[PDB]
Amino acid sequence: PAFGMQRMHYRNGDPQTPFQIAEQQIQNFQVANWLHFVNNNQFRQVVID
Amino acid sequence: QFDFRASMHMLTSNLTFTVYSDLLAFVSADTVEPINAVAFDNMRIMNEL
Repeated sequence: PAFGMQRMHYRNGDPQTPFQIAEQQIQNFQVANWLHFVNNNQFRQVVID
Repeated sequence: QFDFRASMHMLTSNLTFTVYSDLLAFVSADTVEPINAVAFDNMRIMNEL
C-alpha cells in the first residue's frame, strides 16, 4: 500500500516466499535492497576450534 | 366348446431372479480432504491465503 501496488495473490504452497517474489515486482531501490538482504540472510557454517 | 387338447398352452418363463430396486445402496463413496478439493481446472478451490 505504500507504493500503491495491487496486493499480491499469494496462493498456499508457492515455492517462492513473498519477499523473494516482491523483490522482483517492486521498482524502488532502497526497499528492494533490504528485501534482497532478507531473501539471502543465511547462517554461515564454519568450523572453529 | 371346451376342446381340451387344443386349449392347453406351454407358458415359458424363467427359473429365478433376484430383483434389486435401489442401486446406490451398494457403492460407498468418499471425499478427499477438502483443502485438496479440485475444481474443473486442476488448481484447487479456495487456494488463496
